[PDB]
Amino acid sequence: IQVTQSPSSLSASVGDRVTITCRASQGISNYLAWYQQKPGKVPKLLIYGASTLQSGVPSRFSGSGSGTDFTLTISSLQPEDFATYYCQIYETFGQGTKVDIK
Amino acid sequence: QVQLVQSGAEVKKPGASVKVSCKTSGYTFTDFYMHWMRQAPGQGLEWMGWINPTGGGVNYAHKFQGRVTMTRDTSISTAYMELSRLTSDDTGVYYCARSPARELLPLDYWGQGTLVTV
Amino acid sequence: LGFLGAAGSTMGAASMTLTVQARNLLSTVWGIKQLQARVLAVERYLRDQQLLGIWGCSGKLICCTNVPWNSSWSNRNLSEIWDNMTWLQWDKEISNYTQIIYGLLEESQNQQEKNEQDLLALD
Amino acid sequence: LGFLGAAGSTMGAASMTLTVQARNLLTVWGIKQLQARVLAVERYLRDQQLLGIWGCSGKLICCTNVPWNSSWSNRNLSEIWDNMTWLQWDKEISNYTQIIYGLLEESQNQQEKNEQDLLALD
Amino acid sequence: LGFLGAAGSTMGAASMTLTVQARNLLTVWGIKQLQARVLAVERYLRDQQLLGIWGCSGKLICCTNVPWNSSWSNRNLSEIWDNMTWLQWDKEISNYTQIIYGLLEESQNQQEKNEQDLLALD
Amino acid sequence: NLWVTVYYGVPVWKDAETTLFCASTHACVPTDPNPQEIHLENVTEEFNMWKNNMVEQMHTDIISLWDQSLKPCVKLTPLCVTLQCTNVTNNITDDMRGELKNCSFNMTTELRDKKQKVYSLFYRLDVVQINKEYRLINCNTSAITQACPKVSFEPIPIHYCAPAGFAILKCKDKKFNGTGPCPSVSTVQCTHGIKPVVSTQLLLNGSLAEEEVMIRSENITNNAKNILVQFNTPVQINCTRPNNNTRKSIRIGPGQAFYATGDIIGDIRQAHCNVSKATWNETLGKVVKQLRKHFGNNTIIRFANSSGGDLEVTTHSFNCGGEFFYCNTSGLFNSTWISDSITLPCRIKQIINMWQRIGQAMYAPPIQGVIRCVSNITGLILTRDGGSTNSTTETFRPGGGDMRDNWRSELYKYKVVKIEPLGVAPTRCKR
Amino acid sequence: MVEQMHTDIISLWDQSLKPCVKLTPLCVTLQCTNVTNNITDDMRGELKNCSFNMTTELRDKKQKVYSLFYRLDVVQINNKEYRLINCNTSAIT
Ligand SMILES: *[C@@H]1O[C@H](CO)[C@@H](O[C@@H]2O[C@H](CO)[C@@H](O[C@@H]3O[C@H](CO)[C@@H](O)[C@H](O)[C@@H]3O)[C@H](O)[C@H]2NC(C)=O)[C@H](O)[C@H]1NC(C)=O
Ligand SMILES: *[C@@H]1O[C@H](CO)[C@@H](O[C@@H]2O[C@H](CO)[C@@H](O)[C@H](O)[C@H]2NC(C)=O)[C@H](O)[C@H]1NC(C)=O
Ligand SMILES: *[C@@H]1O[C@H](CO)[C@@H](O[C@@H]2O[C@H](CO)[C@@H](O)[C@H](O)[C@H]2NC(C)=O)[C@H](O)[C@H]1NC(C)=O
Ligand SMILES: *[C@@H]1O[C@H](CO)[C@@H](O[C@@H]2O[C@H](CO)[C@@H](O)[C@H](O)[C@H]2NC(C)=O)[C@H](O)[C@H]1NC(C)=O
Ligand SMILES: *[C@@H]1O[C@H](CO)[C@@H](O[C@@H]2O[C@H](CO)[C@@H](O)[C@H](O)[C@H]2NC(C)=O)[C@H](O)[C@H]1NC(C)=O
Ligand SMILES: *[C@@H]1O[C@H](CO)[C@@H](O)[C@H](O)[C@H]1NC(C)=O
Ligand SMILES: *[C@@H]1O[C@H](CO)[C@@H](O)[C@H](O)[C@H]1NC(C)=O
Ligand SMILES: *[C@@H]1O[C@H](CO)[C@@H](O)[C@H](O)[C@H]1NC(C)=O
Ligand SMILES: *[C@@H]1O[C@H](CO)[C@@H](O)[C@H](O)[C@H]1NC(C)=O
Ligand SMILES: *[C@@H]1O[C@H](CO)[C@@H](O)[C@H](O)[C@H]1NC(C)=O
Ligand SMILES: *[C@@H]1O[C@H](CO)[C@@H](O)[C@H](O)[C@H]1NC(C)=O
Ligand SMILES: *[C@@H]1O[C@H](CO)[C@@H](O)[C@H](O)[C@H]1NC(C)=O
Ligand SMILES: *[C@@H]1O[C@H](CO)[C@@H](O)[C@H](O)[C@H]1NC(C)=O
Ligand SMILES: *[C@@H]1O[C@H](CO)[C@@H](O)[C@H](O)[C@H]1NC(C)=O
Ligand SMILES: *[C@@H]1O[C@H](CO)[C@@H](O)[C@H](O)[C@H]1NC(C)=O
Ligand SMILES: *[C@@H]1O[C@H](CO)[C@@H](O)[C@H](O)[C@H]1NC(C)=O
Ligand SMILES: *[C@@H]1O[C@H](CO)[C@@H](O)[C@H](O)[C@H]1NC(C)=O
Ligand SMILES: *[C@@H]1O[C@H](CO)[C@@H](O)[C@H](O)[C@H]1NC(C)=O
Ligand SMILES: *[C@@H]1O[C@H](CO)[C@@H](O)[C@H](O)[C@H]1NC(C)=O
Ligand SMILES: *[C@@H]1O[C@H](CO)[C@@H](O)[C@H](O)[C@H]1NC(C)=O
Ligand SMILES: *[C@@H]1O[C@H](CO)[C@@H](O)[C@H](O)[C@H]1NC(C)=O
Ligand SMILES: *[C@@H]1O[C@H](CO)[C@@H](O)[C@H](O)[C@H]1NC(C)=O
Ligand SMILES: *[C@@H]1O[C@H](CO)[C@@H](O)[C@H](O)[C@H]1NC(C)=O
Ligand SMILES: *[C@@H]1O[C@H](CO)[C@@H](O)[C@H](O)[C@H]1NC(C)=O
Ligand SMILES: *[C@@H]1O[C@H](CO)[C@@H](O)[C@H](O)[C@H]1NC(C)=O
Ligand SMILES: *[C@@H]1O[C@H](CO)[C@@H](O)[C@H](O)[C@H]1NC(C)=O
Repeated sequence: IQVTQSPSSLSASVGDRVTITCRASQGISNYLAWYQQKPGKVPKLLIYGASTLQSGVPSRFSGSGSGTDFTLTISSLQPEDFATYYCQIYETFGQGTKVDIK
Repeated sequence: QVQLVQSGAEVKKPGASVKVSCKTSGYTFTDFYMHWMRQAPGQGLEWMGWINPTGGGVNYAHKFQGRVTMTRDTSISTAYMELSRLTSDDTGVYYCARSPARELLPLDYWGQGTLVTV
Repeated sequence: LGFLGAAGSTMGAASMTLTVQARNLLSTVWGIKQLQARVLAVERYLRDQQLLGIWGCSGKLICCTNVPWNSSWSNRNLSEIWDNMTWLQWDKEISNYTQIIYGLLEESQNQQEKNEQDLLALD
Repeated sequence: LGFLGAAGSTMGAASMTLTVQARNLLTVWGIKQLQARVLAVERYLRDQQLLGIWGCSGKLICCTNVPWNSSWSNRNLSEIWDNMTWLQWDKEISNYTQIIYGLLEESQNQQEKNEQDLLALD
Repeated sequence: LGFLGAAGSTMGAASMTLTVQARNLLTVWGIKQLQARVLAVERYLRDQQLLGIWGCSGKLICCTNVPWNSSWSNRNLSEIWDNMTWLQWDKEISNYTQIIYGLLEESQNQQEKNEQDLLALD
Repeated sequence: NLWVTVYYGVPVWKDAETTLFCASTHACVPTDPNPQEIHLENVTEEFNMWKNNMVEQMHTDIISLWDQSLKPCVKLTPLCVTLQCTNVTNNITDDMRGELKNCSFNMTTELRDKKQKVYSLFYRLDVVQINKEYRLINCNTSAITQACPKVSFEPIPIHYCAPAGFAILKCKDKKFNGTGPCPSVSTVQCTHGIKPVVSTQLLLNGSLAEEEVMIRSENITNNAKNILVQFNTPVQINCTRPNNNTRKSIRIGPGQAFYATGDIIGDIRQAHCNVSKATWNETLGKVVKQLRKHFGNNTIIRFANSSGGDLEVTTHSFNCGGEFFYCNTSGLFNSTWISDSITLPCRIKQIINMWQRIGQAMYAPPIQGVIRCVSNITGLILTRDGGSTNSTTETFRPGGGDMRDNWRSELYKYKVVKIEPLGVAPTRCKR
Repeated sequence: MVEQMHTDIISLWDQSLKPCVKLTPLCVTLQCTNVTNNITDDMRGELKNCSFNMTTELRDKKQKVYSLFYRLDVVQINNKEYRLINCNTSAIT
């Protein structure tokens, strides 16, 4: 299952709308999950089941989409929020993406 | 509470066999399948495999078939993995993750993290 | 008299006192024994009650119908049935045809309720 | 108002809200639970049959031919239906309840027989 | 035909097959068999009581005195009763059922008191 | 104008969950010879064989049945003693090189002041070397009980029925891929025969696909749902225990008679299984042709033996003439397909942690004389390897273990629904 | 009525027997002797004075205790060694 993250690199500032997508091969419906891995620390789960989000997750993090293309979006951004993010599909983990201040 | 402790950092030389452990506490061990994951330094996180803690069912991926072998121990509530015939590319970080039932997307909660130097 | 007082009486006298019977139809492994005994009793009563109500005869004990009485079942004029016979012998006599009686009663009630709704359809 | 709400209210007031009180009428732990449930079912069936042999089947309210007797209550109708609660009424006539039931059942049986005879009058 | 014989058929062809469906509503295992049987009897009794508080007791068919608010449905008689299945109908009016039931009960109550007044007139 | 009317006893149903009851234990209500199958017409009903609750209910029922069958039997708690073992070397072949091990031990008698000295021939998998001293496998994890010799427990047809106010809906469509709107539907008073077979990696006996092989999966392509493969036609299989074995009684107290192996009569050989190679080849060809639909008409396919785990899942595990056979299916699932009789060695056990539970280990008594088991193989339980492999051969391996899936191989055509017989509608009738 | 009454009485018997101590420990070798202490010629060798080891409150301590049994209830082994008649057949409560 081909997975193409987008954008590979991204620079964003505090408190702005930031969206990240991943292209799939065919349709997988809600079947999708996104995770975060702050450098050094263990990866943690952000979104699963397509839009469905994890417990204890601030509502600023929200994902959705359909077909081959979905999007995880954040509006508010506190300094801990930016990190490496990973889209995931089946046994076809995303390459990841880089999020940095400004 | 739900705690997934993982083995300590291990250092080694090529050609031997390396073993890692992931101990769980706080939940019904047999209910949730366990995926093992690996990421090379500064790379993506490739999926090592998955194990069923109800009958010992396991599935690997060819990328890493015939070299890996993982089993379970229900008494102490733990999952063990081993890798033989290592290659220098295999140096990197390994992780244990938890998925409900016979499902594979939601990798809720995670281990401390092990590093292996080939 | 009391329970089954007119067990062997003539048909009319027994029919005059149908209420006592109607009342008397209703009242740790011995626990489940009594539970299944009572639920079987309740189920039998409710099955009989529904079998009456499907004929429009619920709410009554002496319910009249409009099935023509095919003489093939029995040709005994009313004198013997209602003055010279008991319920047991009679039930023995029409045991072989009671199912057909039930079916004809179903059909007749269905036609009658449909005709009643049709009459009410008029403005 | 809801369950038992008119219990302390006037007779006339409570006589308008019968349905709200009628619909709410109906390993050892499962044993006691099933015993209680079957008891409740059998009690509702008690009442349903007892109304059925009174010609009052399926009506929460029903008039019958049996006449009142001043011995049972020397009570003016306004007092009964606009001044005195249901509980006090059940308490007052608790003695004479059985004779009322017997007379009522006899009247219903006589009514059924008369109805049957009239239907055949052709 | 039989049980659920005309479930997918047109509306009227099912309308005269009600008797079969109406009739066919009646340790490790003994307790569970008891639980299932008593659940069935409770369900039947609840249905019978719901019919009885609407005055339709003992009749599979019945008629009521509530106007049909077209908000619940606007389909004319031919469309419903010649080109539709019962499952589709229950799907269509699912939300409004409760409201209907309430109105039905209320109508019966009003009607009933009216009847009593007529039986009170000398 | 239009007026409401209430219709009682109306053909309307909704999905629901409730208890069912058998038909055919000492408590089953006998069935009847009238399999009344009222063919519902112009109907189309959604099905999800992966979430029909009754399969789990059936599973739970079976579990409880097993427990109640075992409780009034001897508990071999005194049997957990040190075993002075010797590897058997009498007429033993080069295939079974020291599996049976005849072990002396002291055993309690009717008078616990006295004792005795008895023997046995426990198989290797049940005995572990404590340090020449051995112990039975379960003596540190869980207690041990024995099956009562009376019951010859085996597949007995157990029909199912719904309790007086619920309906059972079939799906007569012969291409039912397990999920979606089934076009042809028909109800039944009770289910047909379902043998409660216990088998992993190979669904022994049961119902076969009517027209063609079928592949069922809640999601074919997510490598985590146990794929079921229902065969169009059966595959004959013959499993055999050819060692002439005897049985002896040992008094373990006031009336507790433990049935122990005494000695093997005549020669000793490996207990093996056979399957017609040609028919198996044709059926697996059929299976891969069907799989080409879901995985494309230009994909290589690979079949490789089980990937590991417990003994019960790594091998075909099942029952045969009272004994428990563990056949190694690596000799079948070894092939590759591009766009005579196979023989299976099998081991035997006497201590079984059936239903993959912890705390209840059952001792299966031996059975006098050789044992034969002829059966129809009806379907497989597979899993896709994965590895993504760009575009490459996708590898399939036998799975199983979770016995519930086997129940789903016979409870997929069915569903349970609840009747809502009090409907309403508008009509021109006024009170 | 008779069959179901018989079954009910059997089950009552079993239920009443159930909440009572199990008496496996008497399944032990019995050292028994005749009794001729103010005996009659009629009761010759019908009662037997038996003794045996027995458990205690604490599992380590064993007590040598004696009681009197009836000949119909006891069987010889193959001296003066004896056992309960039912001990070879089934449990005892
Ligand atoms: C699948 O169905 C077949 C066919 O019924 C089953 O074969 C049956 O196997 C049992 C033992 O497991 C046999 O029982 C024994 O048979 C003879 C009867 O004379 C005798 O040795 C014993 O008294 C005992 O009853 C049974 O006969 C045999 N049936 C046939 C027709 O050969 C098979 O076991 C089933 N598969 C599974 C996994 O259960
Ligand atoms: C299973 O297949 C094997 C291999 O063909 C059979 O082994 C032969 O069995 C026959 C008797 O059936 C012997 O006479 C031959 O000597 C065996 N030949 C070998 C091992 O090469 C075996 O019998 C079959 N078992 C069955 C049908 O139960
Ligand atoms: C299993 O054994 C049975 C006999 O017990 C074999 O049945 C024969 O099968 C052939 C086809 O292979 C039929 O033509 C014969 O009529 C059958 N004979 C009998 C006596 O039933 C069966 O072939 C054996 N299976 C294998 C794989 O060898
Ligand atoms: C299951 O049977 C297969 C087929 O006989 C076994 O595979 C052989 O195993 C032997 C012994 O380890 C090896 O020498 C061979 O090279 C294996 N052959 C192949 C083609 O792989 C297998 O070992 C058996 N498995 C078990 C667990 O007994
Ligand atoms: C599955 O097949 C593999 C080969 O793909 C078998 O590997 C053998 O394993 C045994 C030990 O069980 C070794 O002694 C052999 O050397 C292995 N053979 C080869 C050719 O590598 C394995 O036995 C099989 N496993 C099962 C059935 O569980
Ligand atoms: C029985 O028959 C005789 C007929 O005269 C009569 O004395 C009696 O009343 C009858 N009664 C009953 C209850 O059978
Ligand atoms: C009456 O029943 C007989 C059989 O008992 C049948 O032959 C006859 O046709 C029936 N007549 C009717 C219903 O008029
Ligand atoms: C009834 O019929 C019988 C013959 O079956 C006859 O003796 C008797 O007189 C009849 N009675 C009447 C009232 O017609
Ligand atoms: C209680 O009684 C008073 C008069 O004493 C009346 O005003 C009031 O409405 C009654 N309340 C109810 C709930 O009936
Ligand atoms: C009224 O009751 C009294 C007392 O029981 C009784 O004597 C009298 O006959 C009764 N009158 C009526 C008409 O019921
Ligand atoms: C009813 O009877 C009582 C008795 O004292 C009398 O005072 C009262 O006026 C009467 N009430 C009516 C007719 O409403
Ligand atoms: C009811 O019965 C008791 C007991 O006989 C009697 O003393 C009492 O007066 C009666 N009560 C009424 C309210 O009539
Ligand atoms: C099914 O639909 C067809 C038209 O497609 C109609 O002719 C037929 O009567 C319907 N069958 C039933 C049983 O309603
Ligand atoms: C209930 O209302 C919702 C929202 O409009 C609608 O989706 C559904 O179909 C309605 N169901 C009915 C009227 O049965
Ligand atoms: C029996 O012999 C086999 C084969 O040499 C050996 O592996 C095993 O350890 C021996 N067992 C005992 C108990 O001596
Ligand atoms: C195992 O050892 C016992 C020791 O007495 C012997 O009787 C028995 O024959 C041996 N078994 C075999 C199969 O040689
Ligand atoms: C039986 O018990 C004795 C001690 O009473 C012990 O020495 C002997 O080894 C035991 N027998 C076996 C076969 O272990
Ligand atoms: C029991 O012994 C077995 C021998 O393999 C071992 O695997 C297991 O951990 C032991 N269990 C305990 C609770 O000591
Ligand atoms: C099952 O088949 C139906 C009908 O073609 C289809 O809609 C559905 O997607 C299929 N399900 C799967 C899991 O392939
Ligand atoms: C095996 O298939 C045959 C095919 O004729 C069938 O008759 C037989 O019943 C099947 N046996 C079993 C045990 O399922
Ligand atoms: C997986 O199956 C579920 C349940 O039918 C469905 O929602 C989903 O779309 C399926 N996905 C596939 C076939 O890729
Ligand atoms: C039989 O198996 C072989 C294994 O190579 C395969 O090529 C062949 O296609 C199979 N038979 C048929 C008729 O296809
Ligand atoms: C496995 O399959 C190969 C062909 O891929 C064959 O040569 C070999 O004999 C098979 N091994 C077995 C049955 O052990
Ligand atoms: C096993 O050997 C004994 C020797 O008497 C014989 O009775 C029995 O039939 C044999 N079993 C078989 C299956 O040949
Ligand atoms: C009690 O145990 C002793 C050994 O401690 C034994 O010699 C004796 O036989 C037992 N008691 C009797 C009465 O035999
Ligand atoms: C035990 O031995 C006694 C000796 O009298 C005998 O009566 C009894 O039947 C034996 N037990 C069994 C189970 O046969």
